[PDB]
Amino acid sequence: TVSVSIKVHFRKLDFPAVTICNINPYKYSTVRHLLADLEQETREALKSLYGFPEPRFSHRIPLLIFDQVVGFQLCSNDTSDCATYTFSSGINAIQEWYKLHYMNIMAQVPLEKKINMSYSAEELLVTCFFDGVSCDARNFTLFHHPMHGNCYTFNNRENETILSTSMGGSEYGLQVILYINEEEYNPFLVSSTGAKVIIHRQDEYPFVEDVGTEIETAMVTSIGMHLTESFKLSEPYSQCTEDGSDVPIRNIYNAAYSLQICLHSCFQTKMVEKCGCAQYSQPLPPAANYCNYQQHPNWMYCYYQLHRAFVQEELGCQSVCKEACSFKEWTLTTSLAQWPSVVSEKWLLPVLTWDQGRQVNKKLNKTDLAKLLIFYKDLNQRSIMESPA
Amino acid sequence: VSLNINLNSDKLVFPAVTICTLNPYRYPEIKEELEELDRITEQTLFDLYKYSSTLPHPLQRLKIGFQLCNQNKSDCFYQTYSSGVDAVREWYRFHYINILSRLPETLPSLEEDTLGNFIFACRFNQVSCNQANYSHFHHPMYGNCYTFNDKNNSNLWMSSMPGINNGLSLMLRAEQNDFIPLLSTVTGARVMVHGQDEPAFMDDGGFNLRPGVETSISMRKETLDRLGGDYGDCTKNGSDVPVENLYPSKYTQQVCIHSCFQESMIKECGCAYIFYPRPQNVEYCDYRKHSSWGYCYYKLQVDFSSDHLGCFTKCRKPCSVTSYQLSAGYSRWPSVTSQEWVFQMLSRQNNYTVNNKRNGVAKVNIFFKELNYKTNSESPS
Amino acid sequence: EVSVSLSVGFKTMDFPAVTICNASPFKYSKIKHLLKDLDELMEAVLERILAPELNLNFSIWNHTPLVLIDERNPHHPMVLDLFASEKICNAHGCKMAMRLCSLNRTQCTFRNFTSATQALTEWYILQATNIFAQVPQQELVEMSYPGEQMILACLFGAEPCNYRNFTSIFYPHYGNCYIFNWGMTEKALPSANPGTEFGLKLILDIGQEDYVPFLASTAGVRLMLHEQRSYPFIRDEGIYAMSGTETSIGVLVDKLQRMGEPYSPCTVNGSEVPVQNFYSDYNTTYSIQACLRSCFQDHMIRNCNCGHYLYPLPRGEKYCNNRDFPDWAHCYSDLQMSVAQRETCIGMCKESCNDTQYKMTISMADWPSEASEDWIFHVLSQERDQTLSRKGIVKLNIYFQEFNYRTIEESAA
Ligand SMILES: *[C@@H]1O[C@H](CO)[C@@H](O[C@@H]2O[C@H](CO)[C@@H](O)[C@H](O)[C@H]2NC(C)=O)[C@H](O)[C@H]1NC(C)=O
Ligand SMILES: *[C@@H]1O[C@H](CO)[C@@H](O[C@@H]2O[C@H](CO)[C@@H](O)[C@H](O)[C@H]2NC(C)=O)[C@H](O)[C@H]1NC(C)=O
Ligand SMILES: *[C@@H]1O[C@H](CO)[C@@H](O[C@@H]2O[C@H](CO)[C@@H](O)[C@H](O)[C@H]2NC(C)=O)[C@H](O)[C@H]1NC(C)=O
Ligand SMILES: *[C@@H]1O[C@H](CO)[C@@H](O)[C@H](O)[C@H]1NC(C)=O
Ligand SMILES: *[C@@H]1O[C@H](CO)[C@@H](O)[C@H](O)[C@H]1NC(C)=O
Ligand SMILES: *[C@@H]1O[C@H](CO)[C@@H](O)[C@H](O)[C@H]1NC(C)=O
Ligand SMILES: *[C@@H]1O[C@H](CO)[C@@H](O)[C@H](O)[C@H]1NC(C)=O
Ligand code: NA
Repeated sequence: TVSVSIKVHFRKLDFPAVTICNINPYKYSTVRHLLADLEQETREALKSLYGFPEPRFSHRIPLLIFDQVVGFQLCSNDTSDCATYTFSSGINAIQEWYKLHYMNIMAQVPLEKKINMSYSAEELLVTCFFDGVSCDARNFTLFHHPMHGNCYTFNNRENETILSTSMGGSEYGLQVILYINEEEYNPFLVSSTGAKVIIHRQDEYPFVEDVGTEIETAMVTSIGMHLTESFKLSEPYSQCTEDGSDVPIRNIYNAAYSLQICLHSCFQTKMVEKCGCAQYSQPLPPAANYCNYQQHPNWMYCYYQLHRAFVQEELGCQSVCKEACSFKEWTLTTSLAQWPSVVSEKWLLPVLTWDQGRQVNKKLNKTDLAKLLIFYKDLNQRSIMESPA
Repeated sequence: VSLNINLNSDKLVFPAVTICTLNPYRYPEIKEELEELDRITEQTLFDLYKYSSTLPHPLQRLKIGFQLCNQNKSDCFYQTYSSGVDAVREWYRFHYINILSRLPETLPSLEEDTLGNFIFACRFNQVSCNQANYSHFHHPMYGNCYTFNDKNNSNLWMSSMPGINNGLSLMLRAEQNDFIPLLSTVTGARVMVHGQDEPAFMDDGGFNLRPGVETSISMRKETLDRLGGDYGDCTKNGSDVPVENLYPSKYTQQVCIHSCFQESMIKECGCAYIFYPRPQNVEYCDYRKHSSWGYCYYKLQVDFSSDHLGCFTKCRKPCSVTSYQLSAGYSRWPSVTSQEWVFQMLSRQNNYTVNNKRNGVAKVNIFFKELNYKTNSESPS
Repeated sequence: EVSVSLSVGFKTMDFPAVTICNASPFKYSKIKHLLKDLDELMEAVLERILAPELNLNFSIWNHTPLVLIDERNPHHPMVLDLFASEKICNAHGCKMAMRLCSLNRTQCTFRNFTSATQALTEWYILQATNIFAQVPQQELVEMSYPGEQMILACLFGAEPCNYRNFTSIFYPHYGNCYIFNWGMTEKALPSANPGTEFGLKLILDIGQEDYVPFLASTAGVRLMLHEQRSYPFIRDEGIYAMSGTETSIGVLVDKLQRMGEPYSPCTVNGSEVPVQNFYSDYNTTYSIQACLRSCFQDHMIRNCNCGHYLYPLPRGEKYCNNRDFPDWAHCYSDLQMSVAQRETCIGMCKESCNDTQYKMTISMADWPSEASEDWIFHVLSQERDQTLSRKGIVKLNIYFQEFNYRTIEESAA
């Protein structure tokens, strides 16, 4: 038998890592030459299917009209079975079809070239501020994401102490101003405009698409968080594992153990064994290659059968993976308000563009600058420990 | 007892999503009764605020408020308001409720595409949900509501993995020009996530949406299980509670409270409240049938808030309490580089007249933040 | 060994105290006569940085000169004061700092900043606080946003209200704040019905045309939900609210009752703390945040013989001005940017055994519709005048959710 004990502490606590990342992965003017034929083939689908007045691309997955319902099908090598995806909306069909080829065109591009084409630490950030002392682009660690381009974490850099906050409030916490160039957004890949951040530990892998919270690009967003830790007994009571030592699955994320990390690593391992390529949305396992219809033409249907057998619990990943005993959580409190007022906008934009002079030549617009406030409202650290009885 | 907190790693069933619009649809049956009500309001504004665009309770300035009295006109009291915005809104609401009870008790016979004009796109877990069974009901203050993934639907939405890609994706239409401007004074939409069988309380757990922004709503499921009888006074059914369940759903705290208040509304005032369900015999309230029901309702809330009716003592708490915490992440959905083909696509398929002043259409994303929802269960010691 | 008991549900309880503070502390139309020389000097600093090619009062500039540190040459670092291109360096090796001198410009320190947009805000706040600390409060309140023009409407369930039902206090950072249901004089109003119809409905007027340009950037309105006899600390626990939208706030009272003194270092009344409470003029209950500000204000008076403007002042002391205590700029900087003194006060201050939080969910929507914008703005303007746009009106709907409380009580077992 176990007994829970909820106790709060009031002291200087560590500040988590903030994985700031723009939803637009690359400037469209930079990757236009790679997605030139994809953009041409996409607009031809609009004029044909919807009747508009007006790394290589593969014409094996086109948009068809199924019985005003449009979509595409993913067949196998023998063309016996085809995984079809129907769409009732036009904008929903284009974004899914464009992202399908986008994930395959960018998968055959070298990683070093992709990082150079994405945003830099000085281009995405305009102003950094944390606990009085002003930070810079050197205080952020690179984190390349296949969908959002280059992400930058505030904490979690090698050979450096963890920043801790000792005074709660919106002024003694992270206060960053992001530059979101809406003019270079991909028209078909990403729909909305803005940034998104992830609150996680220094040893936790940030899932941008899964647990990421978007941020509006026109106004300030204050995020007040409360630290809530939980501990559970491992061996005799809950069978939970710690540090990922009991499970035999290899961790390809190079971070702390988690259930979502164990499931993704198990699915990635089962995918490389089934078909020769590895999924592009997840990190690449050692001694493997990403998936693309140019080199692996029969992976669109291969991933379909694996994902179909993963939900039904047939691959053998949900049974072997175990939940982590200890983990942290930050209860985010989001609040929005118009950052540049009618009067302060006259002097903020001319100065905000003076700092980012090398990256921006024109004047910054109100809809391009997003301010973000992340802090602890209180120093109350609530810990939920389960002691044996 | 002893508290035991644990995490359940199972197939998370997606909760029922109730999507309501923020413009009450004026029925053609009560069009002649509503146009008269608008003429009285426009005349009221012109006499008080000089704004230039017989009812029993006229709106007059004494503050501004209408007089509520009993049957024999003995205990007359004025329900005043501070501003004219709240005064006209509540005064129009009162008369709108009465004329809304005069609708026939027959089922509709004119099948109109009222859902396709509101929901532009439905897609859950990369599967389109445009052709799916739903339940339609018209809320008095809000507009038409549509509940998806209800108990009556055999195909239950199963969330395999957490994240935006494996969640519900909606695209609603926020009508800028409401049908009733004197009552509907908000643009957008409301979304409520509740149990598979639990009803839709849009006032209790409603989540507004701004027109023209993508709202990614993260759901955190929190359940509490406790024992009943000798360990606690909770009930796992409705037989222990003498209050008759008027909602076609399971037993809940607010379901019993609304049912217990409705029974007191019928016994004292003689008429059932519109915002709450009614039995097969009792009819709703109306100032023509019942000479005075607003006075009886106001005095009933005073006794209800002071725990005089006993609805809080009779209605026990359910042993299984499930909650959904909503955390939203906003971002402008129409991008300056995509407004060309996106707004033109809606004009070709949905015939949406694009307005350069205000955005209108709004996108919504609903999903689970964590796959292991916290489960708090009590155990004896 | 203590037992933890969790109980969530709905019950009749008092409505939380709603504190309303404007984004700007004062109205620029009534304070421009006091910030005339400062704003005239700030415009000169902007012109010096933005367009250098295109009289002043140096008595304000000599208090804290904003200098430029050009150290991209490792063998010759130079510090140039702002007051053939004559532009100001903004490269990777250059930076802008504030020179804070202590005694006759001898013990001068530098508060370094990387971007100019941050150094200009910190410099203006320090200069504005220097002017706001040498003006009486009875005169400093009348030059802020009054409650007559801010609160345009108030409706708690079925009972109306106005600016007279809001307790007016002066928060030194946000100006005049108004608490809807505090409970110092009258009893708190309970609410036993969940929903927006039975909650608090407010229509606020945020005047952005009277905002201070170089002091107030955000154009929202601060909101805070606290207890009945607790001082509202807006900067720590406070949320915003967009202008021109309907911010629905569903309240959930999350409480945690500790066991007691022999089981945890928590206080009940709060009189066991060594430091004296400077918020005694408000007759509020003990708060951990009030103790962190009483110690800092006490340490502020201890080092330099003056107290800061953003904190209460004991009877007999004096605020930190520039004509009396020119060393207050270096004094306050050494105490604000010091983690050592912060850890000492946390050890002296104790927490309350009964803490209360409000897990509120914020949901917004554009309130003024195209069909109702005509008559709504015409009525509000008629009541206020006898001036209103999308950027002014704010709609707030505070209410209780289906479950309004979640208590975690500890019992000795
Ligand atoms: C960003 O990184 C720099 C160095 O990489 C940090 O600067 C150091 O700051 C500490 C103060 O805590 C000094 O003791 C060191 O001497 C500084 N070193 C250098 C090389 O400048 C800076 O503090 C970081 N920013 C934040 C907000 O932590
Ligand atoms: C602000 O920046 C200045 C210059 O970068 C710092 O001053 C220097 O201190 C270092 C080490 O103490 C010396 O090697 C330099 O010669 C100094 N330069 C000057 C111009 O004084 C200063 O310490 C920084 N202050 C803070 C609080 O970070
Ligand atoms: C706002 O304040 C007014 C008075 O300042 C309140 O009006 C009183 O309401 C009480 C109910 O408890 C009555 O007993 C009094 O007769 C009323 N006085 C007057 C002068 O009318 C009003 O209830 C308050 N409203 C809110 C929402 O707090
Ligand atoms: C009027 O009716 C009320 C309740 O219906 C009753 O209490 C009151 O005595 C009546 N007054 C007269 C004069 O009949
Ligand atoms: C609970 O109620 C259901 C129907 O409402 C009934 O079928 C069931 O037998 C009841 N169970 C108990 C224990 O009363
Ligand atoms: C500069 O300002 C101070 C106070 O702000 C004032 O006392 C002084 O007279 C001003 N200087 C001039 C030359 O007016
Ligand atoms: C907290 O709960 C205890 C338990 O009864 C009570 O005595 C105390 O007064 C509560 N605190 C406040 C501030 O009311
Ligand atoms: Na509407």
